[PDB]
Amino acid sequence: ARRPSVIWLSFQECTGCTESLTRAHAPTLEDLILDFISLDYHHTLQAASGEAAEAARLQAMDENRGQYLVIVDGSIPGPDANPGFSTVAGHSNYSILMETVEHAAAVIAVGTCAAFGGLPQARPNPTGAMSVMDLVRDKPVINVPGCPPIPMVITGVIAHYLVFGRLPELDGYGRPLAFYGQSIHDRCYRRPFYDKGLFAESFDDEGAKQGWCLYRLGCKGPTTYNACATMKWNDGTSWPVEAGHPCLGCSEPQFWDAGGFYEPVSVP
Amino acid sequence: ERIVVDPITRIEGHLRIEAQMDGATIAQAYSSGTMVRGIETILKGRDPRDAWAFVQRICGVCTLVHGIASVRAVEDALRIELPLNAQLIRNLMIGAQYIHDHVMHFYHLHALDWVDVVSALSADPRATSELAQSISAWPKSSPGYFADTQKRIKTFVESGQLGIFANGYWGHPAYRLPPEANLMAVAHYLEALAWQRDTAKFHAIFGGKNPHPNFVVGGVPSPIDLDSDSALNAKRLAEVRNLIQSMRTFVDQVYVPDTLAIAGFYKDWGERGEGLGNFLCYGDLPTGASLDPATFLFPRGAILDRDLSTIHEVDLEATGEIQEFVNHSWYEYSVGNDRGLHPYEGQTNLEYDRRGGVAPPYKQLDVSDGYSWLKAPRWKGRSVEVGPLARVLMLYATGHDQARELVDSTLSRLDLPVDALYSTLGRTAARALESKILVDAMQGWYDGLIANVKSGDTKTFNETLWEPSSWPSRAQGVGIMEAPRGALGHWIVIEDGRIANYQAVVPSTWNAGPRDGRGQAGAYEAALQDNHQLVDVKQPIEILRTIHSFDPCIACAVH
Ligand code: SF4
Ligand code: SF4
Ligand code: F3S
Ligand SMILES: [Cl-]
Ligand SMILES: [Mg+2]
Repeated sequence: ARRPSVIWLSFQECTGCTESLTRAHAPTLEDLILDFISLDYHHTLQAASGEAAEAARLQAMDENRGQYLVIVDGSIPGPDANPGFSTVAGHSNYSILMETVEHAAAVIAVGTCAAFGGLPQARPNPTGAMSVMDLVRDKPVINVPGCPPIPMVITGVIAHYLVFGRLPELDGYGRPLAFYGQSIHDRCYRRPFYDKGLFAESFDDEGAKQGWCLYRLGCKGPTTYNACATMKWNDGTSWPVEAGHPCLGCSEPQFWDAGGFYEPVSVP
Repeated sequence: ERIVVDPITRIEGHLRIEAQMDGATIAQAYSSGTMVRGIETILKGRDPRDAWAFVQRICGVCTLVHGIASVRAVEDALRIELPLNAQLIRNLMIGAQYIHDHVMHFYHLHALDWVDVVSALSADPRATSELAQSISAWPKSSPGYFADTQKRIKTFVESGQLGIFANGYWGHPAYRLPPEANLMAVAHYLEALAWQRDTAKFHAIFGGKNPHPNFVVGGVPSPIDLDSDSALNAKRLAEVRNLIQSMRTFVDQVYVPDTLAIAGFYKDWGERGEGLGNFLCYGDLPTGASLDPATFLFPRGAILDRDLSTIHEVDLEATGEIQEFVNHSWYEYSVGNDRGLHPYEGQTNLEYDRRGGVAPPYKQLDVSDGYSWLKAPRWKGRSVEVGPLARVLMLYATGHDQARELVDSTLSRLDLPVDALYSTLGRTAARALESKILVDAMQGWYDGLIANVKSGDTKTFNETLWEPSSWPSRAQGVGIMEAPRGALGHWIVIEDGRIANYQAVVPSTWNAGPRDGRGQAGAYEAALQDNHQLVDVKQPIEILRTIHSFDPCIACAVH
């Protein structure tokens, strides 16, 4: 102990959230790992496999009791679902979650699956998937949703916690205000076009080419909270609506089940 | 009883290997995927235009490839032809995904099997610079740079918080590189992380974000208008050009020469780790607008029994040809658990308990019935291998000039015969060689995009069948793709505007999938059964080298 310990649990994930983390330009994952944290367990990157890998997670939990951070990627089949739907080293994800968070300082649920249930939880939920906050109640939990979240939102939250020595201020769903405090639609560069009644009617008509609003093609920006419209993606390169596709709503609970992606809602 | 490695790390997703040992020799191996989501079941009833966004989230390491297979499946079902610019843009995004994904597989997932990080701390920084410089023109090679890299790793290791290096297999006799080569590879590992996050900007330009860019059925969502503030224009196209150049440089100067220099110390790995002899490609990457297999950069076909003189034809729709079996998988088929289903008739009914799944906490699988969440795909009853080795063999067999030159000059440098391709080494080498082929092709598709736009065609989306009311009330189609891990297909059946069935068969499904009703092993299992010995069952680096050479992805394999 001396760099704070971080344990990364990967459950029913697609590994998008870890890839996103490796995209972040500041602080980079390598600077974090060498200089700022001690990333003590992470399946994607671990030299050791099998019991040597499991022993590293357990020794981290032993030596940093009360102090380590847990980051969880993916939904977890709940304790009423078959323990065999998702296991590591012969234990269920649910068992590993509860045992690893028991002595954490805090838990970050990264990605909409961990935060809210996400894809494995979309109808009809064949594996009884659940979110971290539903399963873990006696711990501070920070939700950092998105599918995946923006890379510099992930490291932004981590840098906040490490540099300023506290949890970010959260909205009612446990999401950091700095990144999730404003809707896409209240920041979107097509918004004044929306308000003038200028809309694209396909992906490459005059309105699409000119950056008219994507509302008629299904955009869920009006009810979606994320930093894409201001911070943008991949070191400020672009974001989904700037590249010509409607926002899918991918940082909102149950966004997979909001009717079709290409259908407008019934009002605002 | 069996030796167990669970988790396999440095892959994507959740993989357990069990091995029945005979002395130091692997006698039987078993490959088990230990997480399922049932995305196929999630899709039923939904809009086919939305499918791509769901199945892209099968996997964020091979991000893009299920989006592409999905919109192609819909386009196949509905017979939508793409505009040329859409097809070029898709090729460019596919090439960018291969290059990103292979380079990170090699450094960040595979290389710690071959590279001893503790040994790098002993290297002389000057000798490390001489070696780097004797193999490559890559600029970043100064002795002070190697000494500064070594010092950062030395401070880390000496802090006593070894992080992802803790309990590693450092000093195992399977590690053979000199300290200098280890330090060089570690420096390149770190350069590859900076390079990859820059490369990812390419998908963000066309697709809005990476991971998980956007797609649409019928074209690409990003329009082209040179006179617009909100479309692809000369400014955005100039950024794309620079990204292709940094891709080319990193492949030519860092990834390929490192793969070749490291291979020279592991030539005996050219004699193990390929136990099937059969390879399958659907092919991909057309020169023009139409998805016509005659124009593919990667050809469609199958090789049987290591015979490169006959390419067997592949039919994606023949119900006796591609089938998935569940004789040793945790699934129930209404036709009987011994039957194979073609994916138009696929079924995904999860059944752990009744198929012999063992209740956690457990120490051993029961391998007499279901032992995996992977289905077992077979091609006309055969176990096959897909992925870079299958592609490079197909290219070689069909007379692709550049592939032939690269394969010949590689084997010649290593002094190895053609049959060393059929191995853990050859697979790892194939991955690097096909990266070189793809990175050279990128310039041709980019130039063809610019020329097409310059001549006045700025179309990017065929709207004609966008509305469900324009579709037949029954349609079915297959979307094929050569994903970085191998042949990928999505079979869709559409009824009355809705998904009636959707079945994915994914490259790591083929390779990692378990035994079938004849006891015929899958690629990983037959690979471990081919000429492997473990020095130490607690540090099974020999298993990892071969398993990692397939670049496993279990979120893809199981979905
Ligand atoms: S939120 Fe999306 S990107 Fe992250 S694990 Fe869930 S599916 Fe993957
Ligand atoms: S509907 Fe979408 S595209 Fe239109 S202004 Fe709102 S967020 Fe932007
Ligand atoms: S789909 Fe997701 S990435 Fe941003 S623009 Fe919409 S919240
Ligand atoms: Cl970013
Ligand atoms: Mg499937």
